[PDB]
Amino acid sequence: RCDVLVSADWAESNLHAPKVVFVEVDEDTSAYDRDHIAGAIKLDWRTDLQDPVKRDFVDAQQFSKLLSERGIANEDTVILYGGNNNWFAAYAYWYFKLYGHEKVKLLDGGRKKWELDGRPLSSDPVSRPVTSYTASPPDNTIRAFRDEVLAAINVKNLIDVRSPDEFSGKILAPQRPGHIPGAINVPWSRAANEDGTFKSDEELAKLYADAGLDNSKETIAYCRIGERSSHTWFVLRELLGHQNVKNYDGSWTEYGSLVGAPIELGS
Repeated sequence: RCDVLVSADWAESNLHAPKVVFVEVDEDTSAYDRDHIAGAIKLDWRTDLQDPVKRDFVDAQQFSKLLSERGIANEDTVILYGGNNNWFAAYAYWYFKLYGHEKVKLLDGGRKKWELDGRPLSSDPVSRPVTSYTASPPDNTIRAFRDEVLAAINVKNLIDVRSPDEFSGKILAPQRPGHIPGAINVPWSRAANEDGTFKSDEELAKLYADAGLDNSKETIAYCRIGERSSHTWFVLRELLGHQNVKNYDGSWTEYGSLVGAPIELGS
């Protein structure tokens, strides 16, 4: 598990280790601007990682430019962590894998566990000398687009990670309500302990088996905009080792607005 996940003790021991860089990823940088893990830098999920105009996230060259400017190199081990339940740090992890970054890990429990453990935080500014990062083209075996999602109904597992009432169609969002036909509902938070850390392999395999994950089928996870489904994608692909898992980043805001798209109601 050390290949994709590191503990808070490991992280605290390796703050200033050679070729290791901590990256805080949240909705805003406002939490990071307050305080952060010593020497960590920041990526703004909204203004750094999304296209400013199109509904997408940055492409290869924009991702390369961003990392180059933040002083991240190809051969760095990247350690991702965040508040809001590590949701955005898992999303960035997914972006890092998409663009072919090999050494990257989630900090287990993210900011929540760091602060529960009472670990030190730095109020100091951080600058890293700019590097030359070069991303690989996207590995779309880990991403799903609308057309393949439509084609995956009754072919692949579809893990809806929204609230039980969004799934059944009782509530639209916080466009059409309901869920993708044949989807199973596993709210993202079932995969997580109170301290923010991921549950064990035993706990997770049972969670998804009970819910009806079919091991004869490949898998797609979805949310509203793919944020909490990143976190589920991480559990399924990186923790449990399922070899064929995609994040449908379009998710319900796209799917629920598609004309003519099949929708199913009820739990």
